[PDB]
Amino acid sequence: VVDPFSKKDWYDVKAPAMFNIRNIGKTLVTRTQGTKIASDGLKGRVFEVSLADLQNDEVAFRKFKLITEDVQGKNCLTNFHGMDLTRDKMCSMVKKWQTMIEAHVDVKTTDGYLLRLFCVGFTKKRNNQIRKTSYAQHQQVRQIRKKMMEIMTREVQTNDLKEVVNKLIPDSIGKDIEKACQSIYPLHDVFVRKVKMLKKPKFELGKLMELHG
Amino acid sequence: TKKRRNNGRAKKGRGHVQPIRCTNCARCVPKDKAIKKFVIRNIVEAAAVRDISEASVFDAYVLPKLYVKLHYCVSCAIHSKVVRNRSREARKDRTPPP
Amino acid sequence: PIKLARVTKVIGKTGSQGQCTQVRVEFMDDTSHSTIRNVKGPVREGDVLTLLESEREARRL
Amino acid sequence: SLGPQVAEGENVFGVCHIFASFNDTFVHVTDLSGKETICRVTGGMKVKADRDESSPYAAMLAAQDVAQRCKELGITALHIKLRATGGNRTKTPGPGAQSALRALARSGMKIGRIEDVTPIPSDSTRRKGGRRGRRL
RNA sequence: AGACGGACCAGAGCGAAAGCAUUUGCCAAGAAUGUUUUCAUUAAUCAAGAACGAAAGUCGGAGGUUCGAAGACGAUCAGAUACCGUCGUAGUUCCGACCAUAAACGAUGCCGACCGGCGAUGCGGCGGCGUUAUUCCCAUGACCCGCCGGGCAGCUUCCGGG
RNA sequence: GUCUGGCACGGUGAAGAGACAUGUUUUUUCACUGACCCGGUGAGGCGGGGGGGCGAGCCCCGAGGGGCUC
Ligand SMILES: [Mg+2]
Ligand SMILES: [Mg+2]
Ligand SMILES: [Mg+2]
Ligand SMILES: [Mg+2]
Ligand SMILES: [Mg+2]
Ligand SMILES: [Mg+2]
Ligand SMILES: [Mg+2]
Ligand SMILES: [Mg+2]
Repeated sequence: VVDPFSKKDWYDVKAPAMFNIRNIGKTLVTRTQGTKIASDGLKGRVFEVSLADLQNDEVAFRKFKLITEDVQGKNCLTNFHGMDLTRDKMCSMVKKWQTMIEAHVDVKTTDGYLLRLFCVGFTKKRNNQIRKTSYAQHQQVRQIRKKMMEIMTREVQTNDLKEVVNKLIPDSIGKDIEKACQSIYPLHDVFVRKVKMLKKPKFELGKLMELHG
Repeated sequence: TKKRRNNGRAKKGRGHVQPIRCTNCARCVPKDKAIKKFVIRNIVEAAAVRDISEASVFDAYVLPKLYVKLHYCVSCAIHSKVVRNRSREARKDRTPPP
Repeated sequence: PIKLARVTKVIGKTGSQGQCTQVRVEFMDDTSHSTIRNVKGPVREGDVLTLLESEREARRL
Repeated sequence: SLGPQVAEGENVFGVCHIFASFNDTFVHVTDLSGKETICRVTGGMKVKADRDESSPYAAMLAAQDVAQRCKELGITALHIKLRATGGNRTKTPGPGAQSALRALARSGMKIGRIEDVTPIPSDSTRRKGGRRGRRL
């Protein structure tokens, strides 16, 4: 019997232009036999990859998703699909004798991209503190959740996804949410977690290339 | 004969509490019984550390940990040799060891 | 993949009867690499073994 | 021409997808996407009896076989992704994870980015056993 | 598609008890504190009688992932119509009516006074050096230091009992 | 009576793959409508187009025009 790998082809994947390192690892496809074309069976893969290896000056505990959408000449040009945090870190933040806050939202950016955002924060222990606990009351928490949703909506209903990702990479959304709420409680540890993308418009090829150029 | 004053469970002023399930036993016990334990172990365990870090690709690669919460039965615990019986006066210490 | 190793120090007996013993060794070809193994018979510090399974990484028995 | 980008330093990434547990152990090399597979291997395909499937020995043999079939294609580096049974079970790794991983390194596969992946359900369905569990 | 609401979860809170945990919005109740407001003994406990009452269970509809009394098999066993493993019915889920039991335990009736200390924790009110806060100095927590009320508990003793 | 295979009524075009033997027809799939069939109506405003303009958003933009989406 013939080994089933001899009839395959190594292609390359290519990232957008918002990222410094645009050249990542490779993938492989089968050749064209009647129907079941390579480019079609190749369209839709999702390359989970960290962020340090795209920039090499940035944090390591984040992940981007980077679906592929089009192909031309053995190079698969991708688009944004999602964001995600890393678990070792998340479980590390969740500690005890303190309080944890969460929030979420849905918003539609300037284009037809609809996406669902998530946020998280932990209360703080002042450096002279003794009472061991650092809990909150339920009311002032409602303010903070409310304050999260305002800030995200304000930032996101203004821009179309080139600006937005350039905020996400050095996440300024949460650094500002920190700054706002420190007159209620401090919230030393804050992040944007997950940026799943619920709906997307059609494929406009001219939009993609000028983004990827 | 009350062997304990707490009755073995840190309720003190509720009426009812939720249950959990032993991680080994699989039985249904409250959350105030059911010994707790927390694991912050590494992933490679002190033996293959040198081998990896020399066969890596990065530069010294801080090498994450692994986090778990554990629940045990009272029965399954003593058999696991976590805790042990005590004498009368020493039952009254709420301190863990170093 | 037959190998050699000298002994460094003896840790303790083991087994159901106290017949096997725990030791620590270096492979006589590289000095940094090291393992711990179970042996049978009277074994003293200063010895040399003929290992076949070059790696087991045994533990308390 | 398997990864014909010949520079002798352009390392070729894959992922390994170790699923360890009791009674079994799997080693499933794939590409960056997890859609295309390269020599999935187990512990039951090597040993004879059924009560020694989940031993570190059978794990070590599997990786040696996988590494062989992997270096025959130009795949040099890997990312590791570890898994336990999860769901509503132990959700701690089994006694084949340590042994397999170490046998890849010492065979030579230039690894980076070892991480865990496991379900961790929030408060999912009722576990088997029946309120007193197995009373052996 | 239907269930469940992890870690944060504590000898922490609420409720007459049973019991109560994702977000938001709505509806109507309540304790404690604060009070130089008001009525003026209107109260405590209670046969008969009346509301509520875990799980199982019964009745009529909708639904039926997971688990699983019955039930069938494979093993261990001198034997096992059990402990173990695989399947799997009633039920477990919601809507509307029945029943009124539990180690329903603080195994400790309700009301009221009196009787020793200590450090904490949760709510409200009163104050004080200082730090941050925020955006230029204030009223918000956060701590720092005390006080007062009525709460869930805790350590110590020749109070005194047994 | 009923299930099923074949010939005729049976037309247009495009992709994929064959047996012989070095093109033949065959075929699986996609689409079309003009035979055929179905429903509705007192056979009552279908499609393109710009003479439309009450307006909007996308381009050039003499800010006046016309191009696109409606
Ligand atoms: Mg009770
Ligand atoms: Mg009565
Ligand atoms: Mg009931
Ligand atoms: Mg019922
Ligand atoms: Mg019924
Ligand atoms: Mg079953
Ligand atoms: Mg009774
Ligand atoms: Mg009684």
